[PDB]
Amino acid sequence: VMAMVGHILGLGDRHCENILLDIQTGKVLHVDFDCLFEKGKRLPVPEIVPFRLTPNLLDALGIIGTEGTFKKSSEVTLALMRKNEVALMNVIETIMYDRNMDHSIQKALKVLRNKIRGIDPQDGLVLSVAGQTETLIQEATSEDNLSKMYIGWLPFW
Amino acid sequence: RQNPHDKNQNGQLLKNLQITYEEIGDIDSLDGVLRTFATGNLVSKIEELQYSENWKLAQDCFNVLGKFSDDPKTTTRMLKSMYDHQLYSQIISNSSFHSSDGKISLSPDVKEWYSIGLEAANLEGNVQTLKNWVEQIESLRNIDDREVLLQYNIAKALIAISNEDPLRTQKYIHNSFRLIGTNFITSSKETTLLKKQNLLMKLHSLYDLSFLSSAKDKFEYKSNTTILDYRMERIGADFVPNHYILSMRKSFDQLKMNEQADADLGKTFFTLAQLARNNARLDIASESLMHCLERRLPQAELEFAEILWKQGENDRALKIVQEIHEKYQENSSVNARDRAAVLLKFTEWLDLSNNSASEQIIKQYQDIFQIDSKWDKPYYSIGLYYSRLLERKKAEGYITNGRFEYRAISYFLLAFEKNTAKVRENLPKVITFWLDIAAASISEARKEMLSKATEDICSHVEEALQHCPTY
Amino acid sequence: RQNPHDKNQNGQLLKNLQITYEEIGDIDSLDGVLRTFATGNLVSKIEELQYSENWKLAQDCFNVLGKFSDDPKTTTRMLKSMYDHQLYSQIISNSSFHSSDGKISLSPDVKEWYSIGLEAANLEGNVQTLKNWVEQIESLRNIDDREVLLQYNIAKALIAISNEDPLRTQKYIHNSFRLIGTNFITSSKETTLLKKQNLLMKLHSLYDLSFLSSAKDKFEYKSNTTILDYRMERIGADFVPNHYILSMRKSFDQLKMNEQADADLGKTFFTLAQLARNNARLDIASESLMHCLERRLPQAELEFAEILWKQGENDRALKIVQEIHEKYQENSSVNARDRAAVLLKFTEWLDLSNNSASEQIIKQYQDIFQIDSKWDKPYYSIGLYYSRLLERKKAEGYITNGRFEYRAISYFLLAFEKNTAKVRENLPKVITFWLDIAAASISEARKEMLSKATEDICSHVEEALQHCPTYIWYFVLTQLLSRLLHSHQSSAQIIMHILLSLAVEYPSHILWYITALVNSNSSKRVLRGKHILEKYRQHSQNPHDLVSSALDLTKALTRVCLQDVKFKFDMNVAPSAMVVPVRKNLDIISPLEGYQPFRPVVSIIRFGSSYKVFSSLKKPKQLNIIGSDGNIYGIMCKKEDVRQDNQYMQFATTMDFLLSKDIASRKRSLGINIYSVLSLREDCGILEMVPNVVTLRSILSTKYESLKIKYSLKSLHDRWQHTAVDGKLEFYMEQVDKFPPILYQWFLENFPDPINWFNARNTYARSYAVMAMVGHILGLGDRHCENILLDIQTGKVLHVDFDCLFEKGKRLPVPEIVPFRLTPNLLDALGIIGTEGTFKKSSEVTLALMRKNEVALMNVIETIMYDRNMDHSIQKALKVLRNKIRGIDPQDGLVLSVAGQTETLIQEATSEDNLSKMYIGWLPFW
Ligand SMILES: Nc1ncnc2c1ncn2[C@@H]1O[C@H](COP(=O)(O)OP(=O)(O)NP(=O)(O)O)[C@@H](O)[C@H]1O
Ligand SMILES: Nc1ncnc2c1ncn2[C@@H]1O[C@H](COP(=O)(O)OP(=O)(O)NP(=O)(O)O)[C@@H](O)[C@H]1O
Repeated sequence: VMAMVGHILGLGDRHCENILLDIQTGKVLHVDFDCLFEKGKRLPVPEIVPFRLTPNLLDALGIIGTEGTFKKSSEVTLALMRKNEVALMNVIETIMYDRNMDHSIQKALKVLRNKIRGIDPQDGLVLSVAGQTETLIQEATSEDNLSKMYIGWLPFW
Repeated sequence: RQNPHDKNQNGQLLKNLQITYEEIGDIDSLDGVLRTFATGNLVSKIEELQYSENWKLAQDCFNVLGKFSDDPKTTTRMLKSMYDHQLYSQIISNSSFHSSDGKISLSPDVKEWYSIGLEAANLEGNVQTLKNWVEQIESLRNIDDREVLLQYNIAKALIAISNEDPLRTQKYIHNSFRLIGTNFITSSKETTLLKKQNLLMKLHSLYDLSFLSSAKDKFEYKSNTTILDYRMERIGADFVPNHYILSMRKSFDQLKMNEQADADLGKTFFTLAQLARNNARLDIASESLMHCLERRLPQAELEFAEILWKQGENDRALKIVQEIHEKYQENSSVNARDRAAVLLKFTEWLDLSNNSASEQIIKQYQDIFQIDSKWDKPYYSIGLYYSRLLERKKAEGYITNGRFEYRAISYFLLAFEKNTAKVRENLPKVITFWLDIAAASISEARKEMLSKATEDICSHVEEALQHCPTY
Repeated sequence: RQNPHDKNQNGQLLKNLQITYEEIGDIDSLDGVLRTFATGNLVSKIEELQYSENWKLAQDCFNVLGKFSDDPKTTTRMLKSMYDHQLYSQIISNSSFHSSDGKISLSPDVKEWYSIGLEAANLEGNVQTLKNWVEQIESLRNIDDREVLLQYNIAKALIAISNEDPLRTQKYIHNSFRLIGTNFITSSKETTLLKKQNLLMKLHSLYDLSFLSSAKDKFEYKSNTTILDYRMERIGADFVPNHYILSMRKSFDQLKMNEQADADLGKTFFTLAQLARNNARLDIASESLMHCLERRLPQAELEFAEILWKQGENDRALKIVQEIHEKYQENSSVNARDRAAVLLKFTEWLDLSNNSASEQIIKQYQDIFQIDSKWDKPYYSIGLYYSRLLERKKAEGYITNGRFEYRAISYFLLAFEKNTAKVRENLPKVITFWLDIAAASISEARKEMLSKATEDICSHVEEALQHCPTYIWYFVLTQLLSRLLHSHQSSAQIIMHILLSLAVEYPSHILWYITALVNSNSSKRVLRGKHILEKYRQHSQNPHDLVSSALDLTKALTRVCLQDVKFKFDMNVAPSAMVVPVRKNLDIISPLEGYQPFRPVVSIIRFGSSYKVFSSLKKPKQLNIIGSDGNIYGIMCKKEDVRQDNQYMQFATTMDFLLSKDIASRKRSLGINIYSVLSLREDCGILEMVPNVVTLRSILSTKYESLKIKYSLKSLHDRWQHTAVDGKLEFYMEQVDKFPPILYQWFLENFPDPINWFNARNTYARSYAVMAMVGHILGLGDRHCENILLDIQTGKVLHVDFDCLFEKGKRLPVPEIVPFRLTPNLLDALGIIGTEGTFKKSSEVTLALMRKNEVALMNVIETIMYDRNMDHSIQKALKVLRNKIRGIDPQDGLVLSVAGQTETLIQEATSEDNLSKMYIGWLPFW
């Protein structure tokens, strides 16, 4: 849930000190959030990211790799987030406010809102649940993207 | 981990792994297993859409599979998969037991056909089919399955109260209590009670059947149904036990042909249509909602119109709420709640149809203003309407300072005072372009489109703030 | 018309009007009637989704309605509505007749329960249920209904051949012949045979049952099934008779438990699953397709996978075709057809899943290259794959010259040679970025990414051209006419080479083209016309010199540009070999071989000497011409650079063949009225003149003055133009309330016979609706009232002008923001239901067709863009147009795109404020 909501926010730069894991019950969270809206791509050491996923998570998730309750959580998460995203749009209006950022603009926030709605990379036919789930999964499992980023984000960790 | 990956010994430790995930109850762990290299037969590979949101193609595939009624496996999974997404009228009308005689005497190893059918016959019941079919299934010499005897005794309690004998009804209800207490119950440490739901669901329904089987008069009856509404409060919103308990209630008060039983019947038809709309499988919403449509419930008409509006059918949704509301200006039929609600839903269908814009809904919108002032989710829904309208007006150019957003802020801060549902999502809906017109005040001195409007809407925020809750 | 509108006497003349529309058979006229103020009961209002594409909710509503089995009306409509979308297994398994005994003895007034059930029991049959149930229904004392005796006797023939007695089978088949010949048959003059289909469908099935009931052995049997495949050729693609006939075949060869009957069974299960996939109701495709899945048909597995891929289920579609193909590398199972097809479908599912891109499909793609070379719709499908890929690569930046598009062109011109399916849509797929890399060659000298690649791919085009069929090149010939500029010179040499091919072979169809070729005033066309004339007369076939006669016709038609007055000149060129510029020169037949890809030659014989010029301030000298058969066809001159009208004509003349390919449009006999137009010189071109040229402006001026509607004739523009936006709607309402709804008073005078009137009203609504929304899809605008064209033969409508496109009313002065052209005075003449009818259904089917293959339509409208006509309509503006064609709303999602977009166009045209907010030169009520 936190993993795809981060890339929905356009988070990036998920260095491996940012996974947080309790040994009580294994609940995961990203905590950092100190960089957003394309701070790996148009920033040096170009870090075009699907989102953070470690291939060594996949055996530990089970025999079925990542193809499971991961995927169902992704389905229900997207089905919830595309029910009331205009309230989420009202929340992320507060984000924009770029004392942090250079030229992330209001129209860039509308482009973000288009991404939140389901506007594909210049494409239609938006299934937005199984299709977008398969989009995130089979873009994170793309090993060329796993190789084409900096090994400060060493992906197998 | 430690094996040859492509190997012969994998398949048995796939199939017992998926039957222990049937034990584990995580249906999506089952789904990942059936989709991760469990690809033997095509009739083994079509059990995944079964739980991947497309059960209809799976179900009519299984009912054309098992239609020859000889194979054990395909026919058992036919009835079970047909059960598992609530085609219960089709279960009971299925002539795998109905024939020129009754069902199969000396119930074979596929007695789970019966054990999955009697429960559907319970939760959608009549007199004659329950009667002749459980009196067919009594003709067994032995009854070795626990579940067939369970559902048998709850059915014989139902025919006992068809014959109107509540002490014998409680006799069989307590027999069913004995069956579950002696034969069904597993322990703690092993079960997140999802797996217990098949037991506690049926027992909740059974006790709810029981004490108002042991009812006397209508005062007791309405009291029993009021605390059944408390049961429907404490159930949460889990669809299958929701459906099961109130459909069992429905079966009982259509068994009982009493007239307040018929009023309770109609309203419970209405409410299971409501939860079926809420969980978006609105064929069962239609097939339930009919029995209160034909008994003259115009709110049930309106929410038949909303399932039609939901699915694909903007047109007659508009048209039937058009004829119903613009016919309903007779005696009160409460104007502030019922007529306000149906005209509200009419107005936002004109929103999401987007053909007969503002002024046509402005007139009936001020009609809503007249007929209701105590109920504000009208005001939140027209607030999101004006959200859409201000976005459309700004979508062509940066032209601001319309009276529509001013009135939007005005009723919206009025709506803040009343129910507090969308407030904690939509305080930006006032303050964002409130501070944008403050930025227009610092921006441009044409642009004396702000000043007096700014003072008036700030006075609106003031009268919101002296009356508002703090939190 | 003449009544109180809100009145008590309306309702009976609503309900008998809808039962006579049950007689009329126009189901969508029925739909418009049930949706236009027929709103009595809710159980009366839920018979509209019945035919509005959502029959499932209607059907289970009716089966919970009629489930108590006592009411006549609800239960009869339960079984009938349950029948009318083919839930026939549920009809036969329905226990309204099945019980602890059989059905109801002494079959009551609701015997139509039986009469709708026996036919379903026929077309899905067994032994025992047919047997015991028709032997229940024999126990009637009398059998008064005709249809129950019909279906009874065909069922008793079926049980007779279950008992295997073919002479008694033919006895009952001939009895059924006697029943229809004596009791069913109505006449001519009254029926477009849609209404006869319920008879001729059953009799076709009955005879097909009959003569192979009268079969002897397997040789006779396979012969009978082969000519049944001929019957399945001549049936067309109408779903309900398709389904009925081959399901009856299915019922018979599952009756017959013979083993070749079982092979025929399995393949007919497969084929009705195929047509059920084709008509997109794939629950019946599953419930049929099962019986050949369990009998080990892997092609049936693959197309089970394709119904799952179609609906919502990308995942196991990928997975089961994965396991099936990557298991199937055993004994042959033919590699070039079956394995090639399943791996092809695998590859384009990896396309439309878009997760495991090129290299993974590149390997099995070259496997496809290895295992098949004789079957090229692989190559067309990977051509559209690379269309998607080049668009994706260009979508980030203008980086060109990849090997992928080079190979795409290479196999694609190889694919041209073989089957010719997508060629006539997708010749732009080679030539567009072929001429774009020619433009890169003239653009930039880094950019030596073109040169050797340009030579190699031009050699590919050369080896395409020496082997190619000649006739396929003409389908882009105007853009081939739109090729003039240098800096390649070998594309110029090869386009003159294809001019030589298309001139030597088929010289007749290119006469006007090779003469309009060199006709300009900035004539750089001298080289490209005179040199191709030299080379064609160098080629050996020049018996006759009609070239100079065609130049004389051209110089006459440009001499008559100014012969003003406010004709009997030179002739005798006719008769010649000059084939007529009517579309009965250039229409292309569907491929049904040997065959000929054109019409027969319609030359010229006579020349009209009388002038019939109008007074339209430029005065086109339009002629009346006698053809080769002898018939008169009006042939017009035209001025002011008529090239874009030929462009829109070419878009329309691919659109109409797409309408023919649609088995839902021309199922309802859709299509457009159309003419011919060519450009000859600048400000000089040719036109066809339609039979009954008339317009709403002229003939409604005559009709309003036949009612003597006297009005402010040419001062309404003054008293509206001086009027501001406040009184614009006021004066508009003043006008349109002075002017009455009339046009039915003109239609009834056009057509005495209401046969002609009502079929012309259907033709009117459809032929107006299709052209009407396709115009605003093109962004047409400025539809002045001289542009409606209406034949008095059959009421077919067409817009003809097309001289202005892409926002020429809004960003042009007198701002004319338009929904599209619709006259409110059309709405009464369309019927009682206003515009809410077969108009709307034509709109639905038109949009459903146009958003199936719009990328080919995008290839066509690429030729449009080319703004010598327009100022800044740009390539990105063409992409915005393509977004509009896809369904991109005004900055909105949730695109239903058929009922929603139909309602969008309808309820934007009916917006009276838009009707007032435009210039009364476009006076809307006319
Ligand atoms: N809010 C938090 N809750 C829990 N753990 C946290 C939190 N913030 C940081 N941590 C943990 O603290 C660890 C030590 O790093 P920390 O000092 O917090 O930031 P950091 O190492 O300085 N990142 P950087 O600034 O790039 O060097 C991280 O690996 C996190 O796991
Ligand atoms: N290709 C055509 N086929 C049939 N009828 C046509 C065709 N072109 C024009 N007409 C008809 O000819 C009538 C007379 O007008 P026409 O001279 O053709 O153009 P026009 O009146 O000059 N338009 P404009 O240039 O704005 O004045 C029109 O009302 C059309 O109905």
